[PDB]
Amino acid sequence: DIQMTQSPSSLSASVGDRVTITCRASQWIGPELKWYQQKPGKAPKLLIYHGSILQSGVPSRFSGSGSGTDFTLTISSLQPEDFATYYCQQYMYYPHTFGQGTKVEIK
Amino acid sequence: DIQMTQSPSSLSASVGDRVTITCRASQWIGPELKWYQQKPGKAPKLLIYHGSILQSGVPSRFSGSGSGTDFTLTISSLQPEDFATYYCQQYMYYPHTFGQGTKVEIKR
Amino acid sequence: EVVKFMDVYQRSYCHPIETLVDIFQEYPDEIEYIFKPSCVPLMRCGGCCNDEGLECVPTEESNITMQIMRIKPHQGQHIGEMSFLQHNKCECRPKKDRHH
Amino acid sequence: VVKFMDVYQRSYCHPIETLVDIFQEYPDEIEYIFKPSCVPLMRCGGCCNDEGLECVPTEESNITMQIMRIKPHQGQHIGEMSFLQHNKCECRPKK
Repeated sequence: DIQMTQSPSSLSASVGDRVTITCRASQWIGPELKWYQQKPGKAPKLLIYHGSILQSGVPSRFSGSGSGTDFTLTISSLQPEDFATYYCQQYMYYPHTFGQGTKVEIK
Repeated sequence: DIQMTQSPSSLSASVGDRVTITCRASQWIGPELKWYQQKPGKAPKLLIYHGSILQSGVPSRFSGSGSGTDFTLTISSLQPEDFATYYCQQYMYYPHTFGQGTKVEIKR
Repeated sequence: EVVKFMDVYQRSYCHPIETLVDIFQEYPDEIEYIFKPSCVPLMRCGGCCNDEGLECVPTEESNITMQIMRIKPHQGQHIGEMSFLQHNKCECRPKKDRHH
Repeated sequence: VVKFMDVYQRSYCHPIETLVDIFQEYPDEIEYIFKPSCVPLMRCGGCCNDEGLECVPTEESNITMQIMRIKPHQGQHIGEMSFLQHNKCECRPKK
């Protein structure tokens, strides 16, 4: 099993701020990592797949990067709707392991 | 014009012997070299082209090697009908140019 | 020995690779000349993205110039400079086709 | 500018690293999805610059690679698969 280590655990930011979230994989997973947005009592929404490719209908201020063991999700200019918990998932090896998640909070 | 330096001018050999003819191009011509056999009263007969590829119907005792500037024709075992003059020709650049030829003679 | 899985993946994953391209393909209009060589070595996007919805494509291009012999058969030839398209960077982008 | 001579030499019939889809080399097994979907193999490439000649392999061998075999939903596993590569190539006449 691959261990996904996500940081930070939680963070507080203001509207308009740039936000950066990281995942490390315990061993090489190539580019095959997804990022999900999960709001309380709802379905997780797929934001990015293959490391840096936006799912359709996701705003451009979302972006991803990385290949191998180290990945990053950046939100360039934060919006009130973007306050949520964000999860990374790897899909190189079965089972598809997740990161602990990061809670993006209002200041 | 590309100059082809054939050598030697003339050989004496006995039936069964191994014969080795060389041809040097003044400039690089890749593998685009033909060897011809020339006998009295006939048109020259294509033995080898593209450096090393035998023409259809040519005995396997004839071989050709080399690429670029230095080439070789070999006859592994000379037969009576092989005594003749042999020529190289480059066909990389027009005009296609010939060696001065090697005359392969019977030993007396 | 045996090529480990991680290496097979990385070496095949999309990137620019030396590819042998036929000149008549890159210049299908030219009718009189014949080219020697008939084909040229060009860095081009190749490999797999490992996703049916993604395809590999060039994001950075350039040009390179090569000397190509241009031959009018049975008449003559000259060595002419000819430029060919290259691919400097490749990325896996989503296809244009409707989702299956 | 690349010199004609080097162009010719570099594009002349020879073994070149080539990226081959696995489904070409194994079209009988549609049950599995492969990953990666394509592998790097030495195969004959280039031109002979003679209308009546063609580049063809004259020495072959097998190479073995770890590939992930994916049954759509049930699961996946990395096993060994062997592929044909070309060790030496030659311009030979077409017929």
